[PDB]
Amino acid sequence: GNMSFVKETVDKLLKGYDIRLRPDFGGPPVCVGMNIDIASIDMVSEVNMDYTLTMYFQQYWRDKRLAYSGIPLNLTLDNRVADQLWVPDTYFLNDKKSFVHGVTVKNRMIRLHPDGTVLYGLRITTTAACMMDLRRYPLDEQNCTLEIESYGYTTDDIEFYWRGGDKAVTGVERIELPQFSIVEHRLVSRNVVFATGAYPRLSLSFRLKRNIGYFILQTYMPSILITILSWVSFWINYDASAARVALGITTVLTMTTINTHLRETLPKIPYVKAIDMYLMGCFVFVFLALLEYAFVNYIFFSQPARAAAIDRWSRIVFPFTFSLFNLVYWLYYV
Amino acid sequence: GNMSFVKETVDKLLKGYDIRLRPDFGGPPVCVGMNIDIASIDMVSEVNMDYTLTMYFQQYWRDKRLAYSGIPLNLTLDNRVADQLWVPDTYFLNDKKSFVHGVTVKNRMIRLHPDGTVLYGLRITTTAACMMDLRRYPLDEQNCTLEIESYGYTTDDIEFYWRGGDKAVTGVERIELPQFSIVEHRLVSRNVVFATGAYPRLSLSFRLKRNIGYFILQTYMPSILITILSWVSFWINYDASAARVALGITTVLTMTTINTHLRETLPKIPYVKAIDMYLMGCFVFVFLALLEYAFVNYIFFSQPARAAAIDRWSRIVFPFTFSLFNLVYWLYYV
Amino acid sequence: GNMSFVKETVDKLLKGYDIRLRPDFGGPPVCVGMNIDIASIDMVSEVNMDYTLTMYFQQYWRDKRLAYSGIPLNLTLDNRVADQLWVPDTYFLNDKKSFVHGVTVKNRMIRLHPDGTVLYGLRITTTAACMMDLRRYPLDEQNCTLEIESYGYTTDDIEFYWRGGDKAVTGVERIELPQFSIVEHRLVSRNVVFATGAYPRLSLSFRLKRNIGYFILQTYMPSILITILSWVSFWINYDASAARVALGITTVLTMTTINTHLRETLPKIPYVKAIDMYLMGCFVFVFLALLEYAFVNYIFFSQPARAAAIDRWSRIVFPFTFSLFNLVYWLYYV
Amino acid sequence: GNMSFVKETVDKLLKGYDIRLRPDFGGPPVCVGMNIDIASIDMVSEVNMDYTLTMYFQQYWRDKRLAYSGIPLNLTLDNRVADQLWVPDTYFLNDKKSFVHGVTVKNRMIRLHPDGTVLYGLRITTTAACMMDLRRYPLDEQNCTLEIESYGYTTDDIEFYWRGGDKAVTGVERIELPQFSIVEHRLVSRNVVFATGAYPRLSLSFRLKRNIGYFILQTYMPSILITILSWVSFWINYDASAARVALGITTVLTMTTINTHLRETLPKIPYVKAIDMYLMGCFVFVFLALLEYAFVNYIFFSQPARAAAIDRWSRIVFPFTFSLFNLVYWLYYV
Amino acid sequence: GNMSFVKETVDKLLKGYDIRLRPDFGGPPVCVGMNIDIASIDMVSEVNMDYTLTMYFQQYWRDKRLAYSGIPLNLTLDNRVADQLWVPDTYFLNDKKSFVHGVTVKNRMIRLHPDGTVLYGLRITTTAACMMDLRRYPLDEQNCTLEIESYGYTTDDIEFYWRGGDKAVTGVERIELPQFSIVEHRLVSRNVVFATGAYPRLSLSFRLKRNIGYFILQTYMPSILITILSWVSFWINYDASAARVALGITTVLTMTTINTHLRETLPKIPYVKAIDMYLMGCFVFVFLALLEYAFVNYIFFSQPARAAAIDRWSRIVFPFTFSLFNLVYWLYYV
Ligand SMILES: *[C@@H]1O[C@H](CO)[C@@H](O[C@@H]2O[C@H](CO)[C@@H](O[C@@H]3O[C@H](CO[C@H]4O[C@H](CO)[C@@H](O)[C@H](O)[C@@H]4O)[C@@H](O)[C@H](O[C@H]4O[C@H](CO)[C@@H](O)[C@H](O)[C@@H]4O)[C@@H]3O)[C@H](O)[C@H]2NC(C)=O)[C@H](O)[C@H]1NC(C)=O
Ligand SMILES: *[C@@H]1O[C@H](CO)[C@@H](O[C@@H]2O[C@H](CO)[C@@H](O[C@@H]3O[C@H](CO[C@H]4O[C@H](CO)[C@@H](O)[C@H](O)[C@@H]4O)[C@@H](O)[C@H](O[C@H]4O[C@H](CO)[C@@H](O)[C@H](O)[C@@H]4O)[C@@H]3O)[C@H](O)[C@H]2NC(C)=O)[C@H](O)[C@H]1NC(C)=O
Ligand SMILES: *[C@@H]1O[C@H](CO)[C@@H](O[C@@H]2O[C@H](CO)[C@@H](O[C@@H]3O[C@H](CO[C@H]4O[C@H](CO)[C@@H](O)[C@H](O)[C@@H]4O)[C@@H](O)[C@H](O[C@H]4O[C@H](CO)[C@@H](O)[C@H](O)[C@@H]4O)[C@@H]3O)[C@H](O)[C@H]2NC(C)=O)[C@H](O)[C@H]1NC(C)=O
Ligand SMILES: *[C@@H]1O[C@H](CO)[C@@H](O[C@@H]2O[C@H](CO)[C@@H](O[C@@H]3O[C@H](CO[C@H]4O[C@H](CO)[C@@H](O)[C@H](O)[C@@H]4O)[C@@H](O)[C@H](O[C@H]4O[C@H](CO)[C@@H](O)[C@H](O)[C@@H]4O)[C@@H]3O)[C@H](O)[C@H]2NC(C)=O)[C@H](O)[C@H]1NC(C)=O
Ligand SMILES: *[C@@H]1O[C@H](CO)[C@@H](O[C@@H]2O[C@H](CO)[C@@H](O[C@@H]3O[C@H](CO[C@H]4O[C@H](CO)[C@@H](O)[C@H](O)[C@@H]4O)[C@@H](O)[C@H](O[C@H]4O[C@H](CO)[C@@H](O)[C@H](O)[C@@H]4O)[C@@H]3O)[C@H](O)[C@H]2NC(C)=O)[C@H](O)[C@H]1NC(C)=O
Ligand SMILES: *[C@@H]1O[C@H](CO)[C@@H](O)[C@H](O)[C@H]1NC(C)=O
Ligand SMILES: *[C@@H]1O[C@H](CO)[C@@H](O)[C@H](O)[C@H]1NC(C)=O
Ligand SMILES: *[C@@H]1O[C@H](CO)[C@@H](O)[C@H](O)[C@H]1NC(C)=O
Ligand SMILES: *[C@@H]1O[C@H](CO)[C@@H](O)[C@H](O)[C@H]1NC(C)=O
Ligand SMILES: NCCc1c[nH]cn1
Ligand SMILES: [Cl-]
Ligand SMILES: [Cl-]
Ligand SMILES: [Cl-]
Ligand SMILES: [Cl-]
Ligand SMILES: [Cl-]
Repeated sequence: GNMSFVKETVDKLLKGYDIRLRPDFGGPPVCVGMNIDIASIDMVSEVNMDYTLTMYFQQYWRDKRLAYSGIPLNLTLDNRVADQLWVPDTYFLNDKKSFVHGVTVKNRMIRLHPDGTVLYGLRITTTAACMMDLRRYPLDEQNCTLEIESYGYTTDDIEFYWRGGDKAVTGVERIELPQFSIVEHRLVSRNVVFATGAYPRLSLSFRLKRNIGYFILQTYMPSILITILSWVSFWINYDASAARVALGITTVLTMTTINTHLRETLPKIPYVKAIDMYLMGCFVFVFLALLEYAFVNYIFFSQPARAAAIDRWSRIVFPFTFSLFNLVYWLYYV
Repeated sequence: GNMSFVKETVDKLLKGYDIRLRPDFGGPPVCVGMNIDIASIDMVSEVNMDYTLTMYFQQYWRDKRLAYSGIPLNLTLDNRVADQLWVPDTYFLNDKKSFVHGVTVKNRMIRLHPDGTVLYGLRITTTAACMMDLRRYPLDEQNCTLEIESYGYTTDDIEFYWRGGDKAVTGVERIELPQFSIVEHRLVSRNVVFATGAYPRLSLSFRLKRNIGYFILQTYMPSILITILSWVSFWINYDASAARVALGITTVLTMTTINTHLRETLPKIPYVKAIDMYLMGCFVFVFLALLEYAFVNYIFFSQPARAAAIDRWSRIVFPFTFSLFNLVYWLYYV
Repeated sequence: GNMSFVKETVDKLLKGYDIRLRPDFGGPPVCVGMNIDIASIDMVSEVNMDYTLTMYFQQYWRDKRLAYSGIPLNLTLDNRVADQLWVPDTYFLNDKKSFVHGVTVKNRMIRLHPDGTVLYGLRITTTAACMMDLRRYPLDEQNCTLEIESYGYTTDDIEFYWRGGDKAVTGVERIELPQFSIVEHRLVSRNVVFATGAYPRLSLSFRLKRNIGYFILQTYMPSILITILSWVSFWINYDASAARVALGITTVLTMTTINTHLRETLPKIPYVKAIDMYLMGCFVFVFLALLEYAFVNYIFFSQPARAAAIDRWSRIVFPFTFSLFNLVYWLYYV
Repeated sequence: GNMSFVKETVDKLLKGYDIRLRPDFGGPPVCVGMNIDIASIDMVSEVNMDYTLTMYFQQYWRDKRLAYSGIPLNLTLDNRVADQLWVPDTYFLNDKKSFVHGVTVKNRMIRLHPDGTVLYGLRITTTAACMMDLRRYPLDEQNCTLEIESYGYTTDDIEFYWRGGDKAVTGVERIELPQFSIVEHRLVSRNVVFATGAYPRLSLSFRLKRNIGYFILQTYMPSILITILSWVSFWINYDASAARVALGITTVLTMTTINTHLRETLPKIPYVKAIDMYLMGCFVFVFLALLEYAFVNYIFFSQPARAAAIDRWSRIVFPFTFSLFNLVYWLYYV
Repeated sequence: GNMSFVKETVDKLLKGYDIRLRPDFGGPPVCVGMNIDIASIDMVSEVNMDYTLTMYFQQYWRDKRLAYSGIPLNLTLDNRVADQLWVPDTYFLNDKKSFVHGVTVKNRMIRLHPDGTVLYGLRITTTAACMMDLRRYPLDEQNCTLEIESYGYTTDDIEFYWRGGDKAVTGVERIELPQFSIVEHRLVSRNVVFATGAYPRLSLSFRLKRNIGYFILQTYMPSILITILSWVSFWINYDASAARVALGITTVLTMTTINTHLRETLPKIPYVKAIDMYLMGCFVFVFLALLEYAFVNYIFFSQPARAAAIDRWSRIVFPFTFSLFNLVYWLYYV
């Protein structure tokens, strides 16, 4: 109630305070318990091999230099006072661009407790790198991790743990990814040894499964229908050479245009993927259909009966071979 | 009139002032009344699932430490003095990137009143996230919200309300969205409970209806005309096999090119939409027209009368089936 | 000549100076005269509905607290001293992103005069929003404004005027817009009333006329030539069904490809424009040509004379109808 | 050797130093000699009409307030001391975005000399605007300038010169532009008069010649080959109406696709260029070939001899007319 | 254990400390040993001719002014104390945009040792320029270097060396480039002479070999198959003029579309590359096939036997010539 007394207490707490020294400097390591409240996952980029994540990152520790008596209340201070206190050098190992929101003020919270306990909250949007294995794209399953580490202090000076256990990270169920579904999330705590010593490490891992309905409707069905249209030329009478030539070469042209526009629309992934293999298979099928028609046209004059036999064998074989190819493709990747 | 007296009064106000402590610290919560004057909505991005908004955000509260007597005037101070005063830790829950304009100076206003009242104005451009359900795109209706919350202080330390009631937010009628029309806007005040306690919450919601004229003129009419051109082959005499083959396969090629270029131009939305369903329906219709012509050509030699009957039945059926499909599509999504 | 005396004078000027108080605080409003020297207009974006502008913005006012005697010279001070003086809270009403150049130093100039006059110059690159009516695009004429306002001070505390009258803004004739020509520029001074009072307002308006030669050469001529090629099928003998079918459907395909690629290249404007109407007209013309050929082919067997009559009527009508359409289009939009 | 003595000397130099006053304030202007060591030219953008340049910019001047005695050595100080010294208000007239590199520290160098001489070095990446005349693109030759000026000080307070004469700017020969070759570079020194007085001006001009091999291989050869393929129809027998119709209309389609994709790939330049004229000429040639074939087909029945004469005249004329067009094009632009 | 004693020792160390003076100022140069722990290589851009690299950059030196006694421990201080100490002016010669990560705090580490030794660690993401010779693209091998230099201090004031020898740079084996494989990395130490004297220089060079499987599957195979389809017309009977004309011109159209879409997808490299040469060769082959068919069609009437001989010679020659072209191409670039 008396703001002058509270100001005197805070000034006494900050009088002689050395921000350059960690709590219990030269003694036992200071334990920092961390919790994450995930607000959203903005995007998951395959081209950049990363994902954007917005979260409330809260750190919990104890500094006996900040213990105060006579006030039976928790002191929620202005965020600017965080510039006058020691804070852990927590950073994200795999991030590429991170920032703290600063509207209207810096998205930062400092709460002090009578026993010297400090709660330090930040709102962070971080773009964390995620190496994605896109061999099975778009039927792939990815695993993206956020790594939390101390930068300068070793395990002799600081220790990390998930405050609250498996419930340390919340808001995962509220994540709305249009293209992915979060199968599972895991929390890991360990120590990692580098040339400068052992450092604490926390890990938050998500497992994402990609949705396939959009790719099925927009990437596979046109190719299947173009392959069927390529088959259509088999039932066309072989006397109409111009009609069958036009049909085959125009199916080839449609397949080429579809492949090029899909490659333009699909993420710029410079290695072989499942959808690329399927498109190549469809292109090879239409190419073989055109070659078969060419052979039939060439051998028609010498022996029309053999040409008709080849035509009917193509009618009975091409759908069967394509069905076998599709069965192999959809059993290998599923 | 006497600037020395005003300077003395301001120095006395700021002498002993503790920015780390909220007004009435340890007592009743400080009530903050907020008003928004929307200048513009820059863009609404479906790919990024967000919208950019520029506004004048004004906060109104009372700090008895700033009460001054002897000056029967309101003191409009330089914005820099805002760095020497306590301000609410107001932030936007769903924003992704926000900034305060700083040309020529920081777009900030501090006005003091004799009773200790503080008016604090900012000009903020914020990119607020908006989860959009694009199943009915481009006939969709969206609801985008701006959430305002206190970051560190709970409801025991601060309370939010819309100053002016339903007239707290102005400038909505002046918003000029080229692709959307603002059907309605709503103001909500409530409290939200998290693990750290209850926090005040204000919500400003807009309901947007997308315009359809551009999509009708540029996305549906070409598909309808290509479907009609596919129908055209039915009246063409079946003796000209090459002509009908070329017409059908070229209609298929035009449909594929139109679909690919629309997908390139349309926002990168990785799930099924209404326009995708319409394009797939048109593609299926032209595919079925080509298949019907192939069947007629195959059965023409064995029984020309049956081929002619199938041709005339196609003439009478394909427009009817397409009309039924269009009626179902335009009654389901409207 | 004596730098020690000048330093003493400047220190005396800045001794007891209160930056939180405007000149003549509590008295008459301080008049600020503004001049703009436009260096360039970087770009004019229709998609973003804005324009980038680089300028030298100079403010002129009087502060009696800075009046000095004994030095018969104007004091051009280091720009950093601007952080120790009161400056107007001038901002741009319609800007979206503005910055002051800072290489090698902050592009800022402070000049003091013996009578207390202050000249304050900045080099500002501002992206000002401009709502563009693109119904007549690319034959449109736009009007883009830059609005200058005081943020916190009302008309009782500050007044704005164009220093130099109509010659306040210079460098307009030197602006080199590749796609636009500046027809006129205007200067407006007024007062605008908001809920917090009346504020001064300056307005600098440009009228831009878009160049049409690029669009005429690259957007209209291909469509006209494709329409003529569609007409070409009328003179082709109707016995060659395959040739006319191929010509018509390939003209349709070329028109579709041209329209799609123009839409990709043209700015992403989500409403109807003049060029879209012209492209739709050309597409409708080629569609009607193909339909007419189909009708002629259908009725050729029953009555060849009527088919020939329809063919010659098409020959005499289609160019005439297209000429009427072009005349209406080029008289409506010009 | 004695760091305490050096620290005492530096403190004495900075004791009573007024950064707000230029050297020899109120007397003769301070002469600043400038040298540039160009590290690279990152890019030259026609769409943005600018070029990115990284350089070491060194300024040389004399400040008698910094003269020190007793130390027969040059004092290379930490860059942070530059914040405690007067520096020229040097800026780039035509730049759009410039910054000083700040990793690991700010890329800044301060060197003091016993006679008060100051050497001040910065590493600056500046995007300087360059108005490019693209009428002769891609056979164009451009001239891009970097302008250096004092912002606040006139010629009565500061003077600029190129330290070292024509050898002031180095590293030009090491510039590796993939698309341009630096024909020449020039240094200019002058004074420019504005409403606020006369200001010193330095200018560094580069003359760039664009390479043509990529455009010759990828932009002209396909058009020439498509024109030859259009000519091919002349030797095809006129009895095959379908074959010649298909060849002509497909050459037109290929030309349209090539033009559209080149326009997409080429920089977004909204006015007529040489390559656009060449593409239009090729398109007109194929259009005229198709029209000639149509006329031959129309007049074939009435008088086959005249049709054959027109066909052979086309065979002998079209290559000749195209050769004349190419000769005019390659003599006008070379 | 006693934090007050440690604070007293640190204050004594920083009392009288001059950050403007290097260690051993006026004496022997200070030796700085540098180590790099590469975390990742984000991207390698051919269009921008650069590569993004994230690393832990650690500098090791000795400052006798920071030597402390009585504490038999290494002092890991808060990163902010780095603003109160002298640090080397280390910068990257070829970088374009670099930054130090600042979440949650600035990614910076200061460790002091009793003998005055300072370890200074930063986490830096730098976009270093790399001039790439893309004549053999996509079969090219590149060499990208990171150059480390002192900005202001010469070799008389500072010396650089790789601390740990060839093991100074770690984490190279963990680099996961989707499109490149790191063949080798090298460390170089030398001195470079400029007009201002001799400066130390460290160099970290990577040799990258581009993967070819994606280009083989997606860029060469379609062209080869289209060339084979162009050959297909040779076996087609020459009586069907329309069929062969359509096949040849549609193969030309497919080749043009493939080339244009590859150019759109491929990096914007404005000079000749190997893949461009291969595409031009395939286009020339299909063009020659169409020309040969045209010649056969022209000479068929006068002498069918010669036309058949030319057709069979084309059948036996075109695959052979294409095989020779492919052998030359794949032996020249491999
Ligand atoms: C995405 O991919 C990452 C890997 O790249 C996965 O991360 C791994 O997750 C597993 C758990 O699913 C981790 O395994 C566990 O590690 C714990 C930590 O081990 C360290 O610390 C202990 C001391 O506390 C040391 O002894 C040890 O050497 C390590 O230094 C262990 O404590 C766990 O052991 C417990 O469970 C196992 C069974 O799982 C029992 O057998 C044990 O007795 C004990 O009860 C366990 O081994 C693994 O370390 C993680 N790897 C990395 C690199 O972080 C993500 O899980 C994955 N994403 C998803 C969604 O799965
Ligand atoms: C976009 O979508 C959002 C939701 O995602 C919509 O937001 C909802 O808007 C409605 C109003 O249209 C809100 O409903 C109202 O909430 C008020 C607040 O309730 C809180 O506080 C009270 C105490 O003050 C608590 O008791 C309560 O549990 C909550 O914690 C209520 O006060 C309102 O009740 C009043 O009106 C109703 C009728 O509407 C009466 O029955 C009541 O008696 C009373 O008079 C009301 O319930 C809702 O809370 C909002 N949801 C969220 C999540 O914010 C947007 O409206 C939508 N956009 C548009 C344009 O509609
Ligand atoms: C782009 O579009 C904008 C509008 O969106 C145009 O801006 C308008 O420009 C016109 C001038 O061309 C302005 O009209 C003038 O306004 C002056 C200011 O009026 C205010 O202040 C006075 C007191 O000084 C008040 O009485 C008044 O109510 C306003 O608050 C007037 O002083 C002018 O009047 C003078 O000229 C008129 C004739 O034009 C005479 O009849 C009068 O007697 C008097 O001599 C005049 O009315 C208009 O205000 C501007 N509008 C806005 C919103 O700024 C741009 O011009 C346009 N771009 C281009 C290139 O034209
Ligand atoms: C890209 O384009 C720019 C222009 O947009 C070119 O810049 C011009 O470069 C020429 C030189 O090639 C400049 O001409 C020279 O200007 C000097 C400066 O003149 C100013 O200062 C003097 C006093 O010192 C005043 O008298 C004068 O009025 C100016 O204010 C002159 O000193 C030069 O004169 C000398 O050479 C000429 C012959 O060239 C002799 O006749 C004279 O007697 C004397 O010896 C000369 O006139 C020109 O000023 C530049 N223009 C601008 C706007 O900067 C770039 O050169 C071009 N890029 C390339 C690569 O060429
Ligand atoms: C990418 O491309 C760059 C060049 O652009 C390559 O960098 C070169 O790497 C080679 C090593 O592979 C360097 O050659 C070595 O330079 C050392 C430094 O020389 C300087 O300093 C010495 C004094 O210490 C001076 O005498 C000398 O004049 C230089 O100023 C030498 O010490 C090395 O010599 C040793 O090895 C050679 C054999 O290699 C022996 O003959 C010598 O006796 C001695 O033992 C050696 O010459 C070269 O300097 C680098 N060039 C540049 C510009 O940095 C990268 O290697 C390449 N990338 C990859 C992966 O290879
Ligand atoms: C509030 O605390 C101050 C500082 O200790 C003290 O001087 C003052 O008397 C207190 N107020 C009351 C009402 O006791
Ligand atoms: C310059 O001014 C200072 C301060 O007033 C004074 O002490 C000094 O004597 C003056 N110099 C001369 C030459 O008068
Ligand atoms: C170094 O300079 C300081 C300051 O002048 C002085 O006190 C000290 O004695 C000098 N050192 C020596 C060895 O003379
Ligand atoms: C810790 O160091 C301080 C400062 O030297 C000293 O006053 C204090 O007595 C020390 N503590 C102990 C337990 O000796
Ligand atoms: N122009 C004063 C600030 C403002 C405008 N609208 C609302 N607030
Ligand atoms: Cl932000
Ligand atoms: Cl801004
Ligand atoms: Cl800048
Ligand atoms: Cl940088
Ligand atoms: Cl970062």
